[PDB]
Amino acid sequence: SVALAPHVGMGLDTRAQTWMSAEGAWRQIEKVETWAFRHPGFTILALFLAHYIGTSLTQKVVIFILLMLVTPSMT
Amino acid sequence: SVALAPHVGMGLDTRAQTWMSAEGAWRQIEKVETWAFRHPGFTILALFLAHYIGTSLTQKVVIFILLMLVTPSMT
Amino acid sequence: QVQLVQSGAEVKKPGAPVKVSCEASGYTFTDYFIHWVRQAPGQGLEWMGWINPISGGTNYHPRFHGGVTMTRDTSMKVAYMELKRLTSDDTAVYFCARGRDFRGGYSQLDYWGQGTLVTVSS
Amino acid sequence: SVLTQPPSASGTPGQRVTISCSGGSSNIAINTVNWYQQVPGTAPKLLMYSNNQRPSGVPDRFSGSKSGTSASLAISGLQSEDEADYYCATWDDSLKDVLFGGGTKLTVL
Amino acid sequence: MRCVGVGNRDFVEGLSGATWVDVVLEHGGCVTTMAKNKPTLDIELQKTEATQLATLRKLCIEGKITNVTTDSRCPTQGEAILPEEQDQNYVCKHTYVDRGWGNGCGLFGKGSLVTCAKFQCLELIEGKVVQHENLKYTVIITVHTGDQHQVGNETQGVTAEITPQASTVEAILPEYGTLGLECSPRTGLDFNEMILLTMKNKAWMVHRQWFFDLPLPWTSGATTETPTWNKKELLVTFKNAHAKKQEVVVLGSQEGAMHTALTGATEIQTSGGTSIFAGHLKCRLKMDKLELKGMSYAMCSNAFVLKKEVSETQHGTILIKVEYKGEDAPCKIPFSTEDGQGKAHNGRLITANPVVTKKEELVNIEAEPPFGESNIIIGIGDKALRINWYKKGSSIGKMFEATARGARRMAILGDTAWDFGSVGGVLNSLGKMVHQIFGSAYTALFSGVSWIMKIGIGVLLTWIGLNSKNTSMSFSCIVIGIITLYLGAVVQA
Amino acid sequence: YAMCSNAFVLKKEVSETQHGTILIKVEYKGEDAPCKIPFSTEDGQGKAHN
Ligand SMILES: *[C@@H]1O[C@H](CO)[C@@H](O[C@@H]2O[C@H](CO)[C@@H](O[C@@H]3O[C@H](CO)[C@@H](O)[C@H](O)[C@@H]3O)[C@H](O)[C@H]2NC(C)=O)[C@H](O)[C@H]1NC(C)=O
Ligand SMILES: *[C@@H]1O[C@H](CO)[C@@H](O[C@@H]2O[C@H](CO)[C@@H](O[C@@H]3O[C@H](CO)[C@@H](O)[C@H](O)[C@@H]3O)[C@H](O)[C@H]2NC(C)=O)[C@H](O)[C@H]1NC(C)=O
Ligand SMILES: *[C@@H]1O[C@H](CO)[C@@H](O[C@@H]2O[C@H](CO)[C@@H](O)[C@H](O)[C@H]2NC(C)=O)[C@H](O)[C@H]1NC(C)=O
Ligand SMILES: *[C@@H]1O[C@H](CO)[C@@H](O[C@@H]2O[C@H](CO)[C@@H](O)[C@H](O)[C@H]2NC(C)=O)[C@H](O)[C@H]1NC(C)=O
Repeated sequence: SVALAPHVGMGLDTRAQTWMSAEGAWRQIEKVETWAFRHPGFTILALFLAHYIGTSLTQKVVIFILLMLVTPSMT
Repeated sequence: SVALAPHVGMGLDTRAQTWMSAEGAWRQIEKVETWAFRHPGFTILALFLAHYIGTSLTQKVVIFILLMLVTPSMT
Repeated sequence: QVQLVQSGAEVKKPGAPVKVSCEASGYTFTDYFIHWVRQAPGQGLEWMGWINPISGGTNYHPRFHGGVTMTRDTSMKVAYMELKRLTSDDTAVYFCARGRDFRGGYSQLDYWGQGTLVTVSS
Repeated sequence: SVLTQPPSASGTPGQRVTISCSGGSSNIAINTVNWYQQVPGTAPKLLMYSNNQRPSGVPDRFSGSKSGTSASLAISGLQSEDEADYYCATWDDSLKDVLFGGGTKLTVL
Repeated sequence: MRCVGVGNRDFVEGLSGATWVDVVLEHGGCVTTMAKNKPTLDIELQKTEATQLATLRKLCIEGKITNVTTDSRCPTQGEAILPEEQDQNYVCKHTYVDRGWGNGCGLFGKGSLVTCAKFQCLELIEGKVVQHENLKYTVIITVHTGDQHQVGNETQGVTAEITPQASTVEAILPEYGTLGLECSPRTGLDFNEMILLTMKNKAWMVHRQWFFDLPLPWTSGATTETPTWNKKELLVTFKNAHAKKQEVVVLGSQEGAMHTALTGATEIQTSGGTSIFAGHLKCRLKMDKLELKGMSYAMCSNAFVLKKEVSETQHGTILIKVEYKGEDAPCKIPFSTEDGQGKAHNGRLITANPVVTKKEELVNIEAEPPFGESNIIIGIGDKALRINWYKKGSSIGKMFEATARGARRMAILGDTAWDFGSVGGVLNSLGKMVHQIFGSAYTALFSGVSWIMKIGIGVLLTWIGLNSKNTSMSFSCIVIGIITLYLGAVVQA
Repeated sequence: YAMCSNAFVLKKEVSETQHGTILIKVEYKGEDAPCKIPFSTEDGQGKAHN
């Protein structure tokens, strides 16, 4: 719907506090955490995918973070 | 609730048509596509980030696709 | 024909709950509000809350929130209302009115009830 | 914000009656005004079922309109039956409640 | 004196050779321009009144269905049309339904079915384009004159209206001459790309492209009853009961989802005139014709008494509220700051010239005493007032907070932040050009990236720079990553 | 003709052509009708006639 495309990142920043800054600052992180907490098994799956696609440790952690971020937000 | 967490991932499913299946099937991909069209520079940024972290073409492609899927969705 | 008829005139002493009722018939009850307006003797009209009988949600006036309760009871098409602790000041006649769901119909009331007058004295 | 209206009166010959409600920028300015007639001792009647729209009867003796923050009920000539208590009601958004006018005792003179 | 205790004021100590000093004015912030001899004054932008808005692209956030009619046909009989399909107020969708014996016709298969339903908007929201001609800026110029009721007063001050047309107004100060401000209102908010959508009594500034992108049924906004809504299928959902039949649903009110959608757009007050409270504009203000009232006044011999206890501003500047006891209606307050257990002059006077206008009223003298112990003297005689005061501060800490404030300004104004106090040096021009090019490239990349994603991308860039052998690329990645960390940590305002 | 000695007033907001060129609509409030319009383009922070 319209709520999935928030007005975040558009270059209209000013000194005045924006509408729902406090809530909308952390709604996305709260969603990701609650999804990663209600579905623990995907942590195991993402660890497996990162281990078998990430040659170096930095690549492994980048892949793991991106997998644990995209899936809650692609729900 | 907020649209950020739709009831699409639960294991419960049946023969009958789910509520707003037709729209919700492609709603997220439509949002990602329209965000990508609106802001094309991040395509260049994601290309650079994938090229400087992915040794193998599989690694570069997976990082690029995950990074282009996260930013429109995590916004 | 659609009309709203009240419970009938009631009298009670201060500090006694009273349950004023409003009968609805002739139309689809769930599709319109009951705006439960109030009018003191020889005073200006004062709206005090409406309920959505399709769901039971209640929008009390800020003054009357907590002091009054309203129940839909859609089985008998009877929009009840109660006063928690009736005081000497709150003597008036309580009309029940029908309003539309949308914004343009929030503040338009047709087919009012006659109004249950409640007298409060010791 | 609370919308207000004064009590008025006019003679039996219907020159003009100007009965006005002046609300805030949240109640009147964005919501349709609704006018109510109350003959004393009787339940109020919906004089206007929308802005400048009549449900039934009494044409050209009851005709309203709102311009900006204020609303009014105009006339082309009153009659003896037009003596009652009038109320303008709008749905406020800031207060999120239905506001009724302070009352007005229009008397045929 | 209007901008005292504002909490976002930042001084402009230096005046140029040609006596014009350039300031960027923000609504929340303040600017107290000083000078060698000109009367100091705190210009502050009140608001940006926008008038004659032209509504366009009304949007439905709710709906209603009323009529719903269905007509279905048999397999290999074609699609099943309705006479209401051609109407411009009906929304409907084709669906296949399995039919056969016991259902209307002999042949077995899947038959077409259509359910068309009228659409009514109920509540709606309208985006209003701001007419750039009618956009108006009002800016107050209060002068530090030491009025008794001026220490934090928001009312006192002479307003100067600024519009894209006739953007240079010489504000007439009461007795300080004319301050000719030459402000540039076309480099402020790019209002050509912002349209003011209004839901009920609330309005917001939203990027116009985003407003056009958000999916909701819309019409021309030509104040016509019963309009036709293009793309009205977004507020109706058609669901199949397995495969037997077809049903329409109005999908409820999208008002809360619209409140969530504009979760980063700054809010406007639409009560009365559509007054916009966010924003900024640049002002090159000329102090050529300012006259210091009291330059010709004499000193005063009689003693001074302070009515209320001395307080400290958030920016460390002391502020004195003192009443004259003499018989001299015009006066010039003597003022010397003595260092601890010694004699010196190391404390500035933030108010340009303190003058007693009347003995009946009392003057508000403001000052910036030096760090540490200090002694401040008001009177000139042997019975002079002694205001002992100690300033908790470190000049290194002041430098750090000044750099922090400058970074905050740079993270918002961007290209024009280099013009906040530009005296006119050639170094500032080069810095502004470099910043403008880099910022254009940066906002080309990071546009539409959320704050958490900005933090992530910046951390990733910093890590890449820390693990890159090529020194040029390492330095570039480190700098861009640090800047991105800062932006993502400050962006969501 | 000579040069105008009186002020000008904008009657329609300036707008930018697709080719970067501005258009200006002014009305001259003065008595010497046949005249010339003085026109100097002061750059930003400098009086360079660019
Ligand atoms: C929340 O705000 C509302 C107003 O927006 C408060 O309603 C107020 O309720 C008191 C109850 O005593 C009213 O006082 C009464 O006023 C009438 C006026 O004729 C007087 O005759 C009575 O003796 C009594 O003093 C008051 O008028 C009313 N305010 C209004 C209608 O504007 C409500 O109490 C607030 N909730 C709280 C404080 O918890
Ligand atoms: C901001 O500035 C305004 C105006 O400069 C201040 O309003 C002023 O308030 C004072 C007292 O509060 C008024 O003084 C009056 O003097 C007469 C003289 O006899 C006395 O009888 C009155 O009782 C009163 O003391 C003064 O007239 C008034 N000026 C106006 C309204 O223009 C205001 O106090 C300042 N501060 C704030 C926070 O607004
Ligand atoms: C759609 O439904 C409305 C009512 O829901 C129909 O309105 C009818 O209008 C006629 C006169 O035009 C009245 O005599 C009927 O009483 C109305 N119906 C009801 C239920 O009150 C309307 O005809 C329907 N069709 C269209 C195309 O609007
Ligand atoms: C399904 O069965 C019902 C009854 O078993 C059928 O209804 C009967 O129809 C015949 C002829 O139309 C009547 O003479 C009977 O009286 C009906 N019985 C009833 C109504 O109980 C019906 O026609 C069958 N087919 C469908 C498609 O419903």
